[PDB]
Amino acid sequence: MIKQRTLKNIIRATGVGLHSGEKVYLTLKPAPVDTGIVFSRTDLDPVVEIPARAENVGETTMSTTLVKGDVKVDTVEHLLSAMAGLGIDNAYVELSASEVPIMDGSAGPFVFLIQSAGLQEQEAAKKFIRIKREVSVEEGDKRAVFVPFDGFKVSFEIDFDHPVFRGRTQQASVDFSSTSFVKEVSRARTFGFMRDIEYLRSQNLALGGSVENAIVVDENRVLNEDGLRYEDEFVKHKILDAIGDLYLLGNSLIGEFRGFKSGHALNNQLLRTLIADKDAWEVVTFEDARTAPISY
Ligand SMILES: Nc1ccc(C#CC#Cc2ccc(C(=O)N[C@H](C(=O)NO)[C@@H](O)c3ccc(O)cc3)cc2)cc1
Ligand SMILES: [Zn+2]
Ligand SMILES: [Zn+2]
Repeated sequence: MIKQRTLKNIIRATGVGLHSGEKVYLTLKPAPVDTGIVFSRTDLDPVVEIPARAENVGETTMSTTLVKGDVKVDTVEHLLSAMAGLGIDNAYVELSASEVPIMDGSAGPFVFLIQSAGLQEQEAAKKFIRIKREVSVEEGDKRAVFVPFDGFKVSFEIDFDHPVFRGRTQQASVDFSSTSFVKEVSRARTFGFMRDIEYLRSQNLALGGSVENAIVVDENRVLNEDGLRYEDEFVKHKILDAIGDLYLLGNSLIGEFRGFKSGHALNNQLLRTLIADKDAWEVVTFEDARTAPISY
């Protein structure tokens, strides 16, 4: 059977929150079968735990934020993308502050941490959510869709008209049958438009942002001197973001996500909308890994 996966060892890193600029200690720990990913604010007394599930996502302008009462864990999407990409079912994530460290702006550092902790197979069948019927949500010209697919595929299109984006692909469709999440998706850095980052900074936000953790573009050019890690790094980061947000379903997906100018809010709306309709999905396991449309 395809087994559930956790970490072999506890592993740690430090960084700063992108939004808050606050130094934060991060700890990844093994967890028992059927735990899922659970965040813990260990700085608080008592310690507050928030399961990484769609229903616990709050309403914020930027990034995916988990909430329980007045307690938050901000910017969970890149770490969760790495967890999803490596097929980690169960883990505890301890944080000393209200935001996951931004690291280099990609999922790469979290992939590195997870790999370094080691991968531990557990004695229980891994559960998958299979999309049975197409479900969609929209807001203006933004659209997010789950489509049935015998495998795992993430497609995304952005639609920027600014000169800096002219001629760029702005679209990608990744079938993970033949694409490596680690090598071809995980290192895509977050990005922002200079005018928008200026606005955030004027409000004392984006305090942790720097040339070391984000690609900055103005209307006409990429400002980062070194260029891009992938030729289509921008849309690849949107795909990274979607994979992280989708992991709030609590299980790996058998299906396709299609995003059109979508973001964290719409991604979460899609999850809640899918979850509510039991005719549109089912939970499956694989007693024979060879008969599975995916592999970790
Ligand atoms: N010297 C110096 C140099 C640089 C800086 C800086 C900075 C910064 C920044 C920043 C802020 C917010 C985002 C952001 O939310 N990006 C989206 C994202 O990846 N979410 O996970 C992403 O999905 C997104 C969402 C909307 C959009 O229009 C573009 C990208 C990213 C980056 C300060 C000083
Ligand atoms: Zn423009
Ligand atoms: Zn992102």
